[PDB]
This record gives sequence, C-alpha cells and structure tokens, in this order.
Amino acid sequence: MQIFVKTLTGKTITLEVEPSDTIENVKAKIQDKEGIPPDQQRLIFAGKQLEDGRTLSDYNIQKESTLHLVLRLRG
Amino acid sequence: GPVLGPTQWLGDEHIQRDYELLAQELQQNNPDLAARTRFVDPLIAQMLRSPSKEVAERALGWVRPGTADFLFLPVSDASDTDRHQRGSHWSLLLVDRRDRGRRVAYHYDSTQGYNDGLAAELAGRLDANLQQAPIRQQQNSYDCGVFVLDGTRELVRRLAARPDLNLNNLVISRQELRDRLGA
Repeated sequence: MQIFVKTLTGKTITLEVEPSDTIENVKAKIQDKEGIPPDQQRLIFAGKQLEDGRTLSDYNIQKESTLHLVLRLRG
Repeated sequence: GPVLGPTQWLGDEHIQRDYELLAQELQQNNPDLAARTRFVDPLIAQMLRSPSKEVAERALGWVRPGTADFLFLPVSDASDTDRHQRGSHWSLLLVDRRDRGRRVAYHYDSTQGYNDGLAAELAGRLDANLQQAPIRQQQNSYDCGVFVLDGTRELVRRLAARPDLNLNNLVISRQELRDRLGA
C-alpha cells in the first residue's frame, strides 16, 4: 500500500509499505529515497510520535495516510 | 529513558519526555488548569513555523489553541531544510491567550535575544504580540534546555496560584531532570 510522508518544507515522499511494517522499517524506506539516517528521523501521525518498534497497523495508519517527518532537534 | 549525561545538550526527546511527565502530573493535581494548557511537542512547535502553510495548519490542529488559555512552546533553532543543522539553542515561548483580543507571547531566552527571530515567527503564527520576558541567564554552554524545562515547571506553579511571570529567580537542576527521565 501507499503512504505519504510530508517534510517541513512541504515536500511529499511517497513510500510503498505494508501494515505489518515497523516504524523503523518506514524510516529505512525514507533513508532509501532521501539518504537521511533513521536515527535523525521522527515520524508524527495525528499529533503523536511513532515508536520504532510498533507497526503501521498499531497506529491505525491505513492506505493513503499522510505522516509528517521532522528531523531531530538539539540545543 | 531517555537518559541524559552530565554536560549533554538536551534533544527533542528529552524535552518531549519531560513535557509528557509534566502533562500527566498536572492532569492529576490540577485537571482544570491542565485542560486549559498545552505543552507543545518541540517538533510540533517547529512545524508551526514551517514555510509550508499546509504543514503549519496541520500542526495548529494538533495544538488545538482555540480552547487553550496557555501554550508552552520549546523553541529550537534547527533548520527546516538542512539535515546537518539540528539546532544550537533552546528557548521558551509562553503564549497567554486569556484575553482573546490581546494575546501575548512571552519569550524566555537564557541567552537574551538569541532565538528572538524565531520567537517572533511563532507568535505571529499564534496571533500573539511578542514580548521578551526575564529569565536567569545561562552560565554554561549546555543547560539552555534545562532552563526551558525548569522554567516551564516554575511557570505552571505560578499560573496555578492566581501572576508573577518574572523568572529571574529561577533555580534550575539538571540533576533533578536526569532523575525524572531516568526513573
């Protein structure tokens, strides 16, 4: 199935995923296209950050959902 | 966790975890004030200033400002675009919406003026007038995130009691923060 990942600049990354895919698997798929290491990524859905060990289906993320990518912060 | 070293810069993971702890504490001790208050995820706070208005309006819908009296936003200066610029500094914006006609965003920066550009962007997106607010200034190169977190907790205590928003007398404790996150 298809999901979309929206960047802070508004760019859309299109991923091909399964409901059984872990969040970590999704971050790897983002790395495959953008080159961003998974340890720098955060993924947000419905206002909540997604934990690397859960699956898409755990968060009720279904076909054509949009996730938001925000890279890690420090200061 | 996440655990935090003695001189380690705070990441968004440390700020968010303490904000979750605080959010749960407040809903237990003062559920009425907790319903009126948003402790905004630092990542969502950056989305609020996104150059993409579709991204910002999503972040606005998660914050739900229209029903809040107070918004606490950790302000990072990380880049929106550059993967290699993940931030240098944390500051705190408290938006007081109680008077829906003159909302004010109080900016507490432990290096005065550092994040003022970004603070003004956030306040504009939240329909607030920016006002620099006093906080004790940092004495080392690593504790700005602790000023943000302990400043938030002290302000919450002051808002519960009726007021004084001067944080010049703020006492911070990295030790107590490391204990909160580690437990």
